[PDB]
Amino acid sequence: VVGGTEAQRNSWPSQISLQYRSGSSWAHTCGGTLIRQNWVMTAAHCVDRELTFRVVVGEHNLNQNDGTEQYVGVQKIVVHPYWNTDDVAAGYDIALLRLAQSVTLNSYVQLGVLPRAGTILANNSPCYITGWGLTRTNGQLAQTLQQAYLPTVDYAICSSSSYWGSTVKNSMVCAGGDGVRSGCQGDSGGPLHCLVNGQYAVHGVTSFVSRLGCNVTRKPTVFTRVSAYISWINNVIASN
Ligand SMILES: [Ca+2]
Repeated sequence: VVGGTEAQRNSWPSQISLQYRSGSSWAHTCGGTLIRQNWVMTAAHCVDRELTFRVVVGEHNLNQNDGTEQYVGVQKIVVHPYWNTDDVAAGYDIALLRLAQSVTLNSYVQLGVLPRAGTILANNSPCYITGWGLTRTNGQLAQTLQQAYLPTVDYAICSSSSYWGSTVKNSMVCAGGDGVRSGCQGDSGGPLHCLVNGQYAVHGVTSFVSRLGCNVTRKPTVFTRVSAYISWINNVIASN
């Protein structure tokens, strides 16, 4: 997250860190959202590589003992069947991870609430992106979980020529684009939390930013629209 602030440790208890094994250690690669005690929602592109993955819930600082973490292996990966890694613009950037164990819920570890199917946010709706992604274009991962206020940019504006044009689909949510705040590499897969009727829900799964840079004016961060995938999510969980 470029232009973020450090999240309070109990603000976003559904955020997870998706990590891969690298040598004798683990490296953060993506975010995700805990949606069942044994299921995480993330981006398909986060699991393109044939890596050993684990999830950390209750994570705040990637580099220090928080005293709240639960570390759990990924047991099964279900990528959306229409995902194509060389066509992120097509959409379908979503995957579910079944965890090896069911995590224990507490103020640091909660299920993310998803929107009702079909819900589309009005332009300029209030949301926060969260994650440990780079803090500057071509920078480094955050140590502490970051949040940034990224209002939505509706489909009509986001798909206009000076924004994303044809690259954005109605199955996506755009947010931000102010040239200051954005997602960045390592935020992928994590939530866009939007406040509606007094409650935050996870309306987005972070999918992509401009190839030119993270915080580029009129290139809002682009998310998979969770509310387009409610049936898909429910079907996967019911069949697994
Ligand atoms: Ca930690």
